[PDB]
Amino acid sequence: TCPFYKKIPGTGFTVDAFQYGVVEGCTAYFLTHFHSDHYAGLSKHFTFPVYCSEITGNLLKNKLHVQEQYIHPLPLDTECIVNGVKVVLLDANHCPGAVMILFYLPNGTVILHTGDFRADPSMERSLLADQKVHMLYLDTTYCSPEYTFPSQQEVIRFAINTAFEAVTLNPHALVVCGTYSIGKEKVFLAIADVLGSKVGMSQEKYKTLQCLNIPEINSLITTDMCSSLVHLLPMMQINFKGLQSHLKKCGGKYNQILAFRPTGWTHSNKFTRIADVIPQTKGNISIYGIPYSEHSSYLEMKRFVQWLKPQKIIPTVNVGTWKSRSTMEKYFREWKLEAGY
Ligand code: NI
Repeated sequence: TCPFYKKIPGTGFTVDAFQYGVVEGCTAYFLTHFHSDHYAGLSKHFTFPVYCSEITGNLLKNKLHVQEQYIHPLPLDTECIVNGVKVVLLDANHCPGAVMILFYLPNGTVILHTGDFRADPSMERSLLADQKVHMLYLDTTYCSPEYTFPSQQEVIRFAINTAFEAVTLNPHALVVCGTYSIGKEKVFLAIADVLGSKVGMSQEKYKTLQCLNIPEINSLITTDMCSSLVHLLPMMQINFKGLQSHLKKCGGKYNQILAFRPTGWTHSNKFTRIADVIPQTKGNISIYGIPYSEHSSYLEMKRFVQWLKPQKIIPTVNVGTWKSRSTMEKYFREWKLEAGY
């Protein structure tokens, strides 16, 4: 049964609620983004209207085979009427095609559902600037002050400079980047661009990337592994055993691996600056864990909320334990007392 924080009151709508069977009273199912914890339950046998971005709808049709007649893609930043209710989709600054959803209820209440997001000051000049929001359904993934990480731009600077130095020292070094979902494509695209290479990958991953409307993508990626010196592998293979096995398959073209694991936060964040990050090394293999986040840091989240000044907050992440719930509720009250709303 569907939990309350996935239901939009005063509508027939649910958000990211596909694993509960037929939800009683639901006339339209919204999907914020194409990550498995959110789409869990969708398939070619789904027969209710799904509302989403264009990029998400490309993924639903090509990867999950949802039939076209049930996919309802909406343009961003545009007022649309769904089953008698005005909605807007906004860029979530998460993975490709990820949105926040503004619902203008028939009684005058305005609700923002962030989906998954990485809050940014640029959101203060979107269509959110124009009216009051009563209720916020918030991605609380990193809602605690220990969760610090650098900007995406600092992290990409570190990756490009590290890869360019290693390969210029040793033109027979291969770069490998780990992946297990969409998101974080800048990591492997920025490294391949500094090296003058395409990114090489499996047919299944190439298919996924071809759904993402990235400009000039045919110029940047390939299934021809032999022609590429930046390879994408599943995240599970980014370890000394998996990388040794891969290097064997490359037929003596390469004699060293430099590998990247874009994690979110790890506790090595609490002590060390990005500048000071070092790899784990074994022989001719080195592995870097880089803190590339597609979720808000604590400070980014707190700024967004203190700007928006909602009347009520409903967390959508970390909701399963009483300790987590109590921690989050204490920060929400602090924020509100400090800002005065
Ligand atoms: Ni996500």
